[PDB]
Amino acid sequence: SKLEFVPNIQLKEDLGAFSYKVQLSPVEKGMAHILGNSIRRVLLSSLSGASIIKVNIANVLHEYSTLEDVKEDVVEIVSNLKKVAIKLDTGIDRLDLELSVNKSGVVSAGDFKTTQGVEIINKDQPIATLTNQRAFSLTATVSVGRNVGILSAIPTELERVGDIAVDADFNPIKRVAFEVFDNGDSETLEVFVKTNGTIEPLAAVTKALEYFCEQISVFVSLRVP
Amino acid sequence: KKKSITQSNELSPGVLKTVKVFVAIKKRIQPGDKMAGRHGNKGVVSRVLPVE
Repeated sequence: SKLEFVPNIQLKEDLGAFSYKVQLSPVEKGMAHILGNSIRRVLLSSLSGASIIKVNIANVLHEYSTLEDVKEDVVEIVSNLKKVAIKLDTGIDRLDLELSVNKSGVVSAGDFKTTQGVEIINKDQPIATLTNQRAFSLTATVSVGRNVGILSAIPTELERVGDIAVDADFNPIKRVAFEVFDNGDSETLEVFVKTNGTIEPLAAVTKALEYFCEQISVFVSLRVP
Repeated sequence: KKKSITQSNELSPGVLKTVKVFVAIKKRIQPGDKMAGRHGNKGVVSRVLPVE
């Protein structure tokens, strides 16, 4: 036949907020819907990320607490430390961020001390509001992991006295779709990915395919390892 | 703010001190909990499906 197509990955159409369109141009006329489904189902379930897993505010003992001059309660601050999109580097795997101010306005996500390796993606994410001038300090802990599901999870052991546990959403992908187009003797797979910002579309989709191939590679031998 | 009866009451004659303790917990929805809408339709949650 000599009609062996092997698809190549591309990044047509960078659109929207954090929305893109990956594309796999030469596909072998039947194998495209399989790849669309496997990509959509592995992106939305197996990708790893980083998030805040524990916080320690200074003059605060528990979560059902309150600070002076601050317009929020700790239950509402720990709720904003969940929308902070962080981007770790290669082999850190764990670290403690630090925040400390003495201003009199909206504290933001941009106010974390500049650690190397960390990078906050959404910088105008409100964290707290100080209505009068005062000193506001907290230490968030960042970790890597994936959404392993509700029951099985990590209990997030606490060490100091004011430690509060935050439950993280590690996956960076928010919404996937796909489509398949006809070319004649080949087809075009077209993926739509929407991320939070801490990963790029090509790297994401090739990580998905790496996972899927490592899964498929057990049926080529019918052997355990 | 301190003008009590040393217990803000008689403290149950025969009893010296009464101490109270408050405990708070957060509860997520799970299979078994009952849900409903404003139109007369109720039902019990059977499964939490993954999103894909």
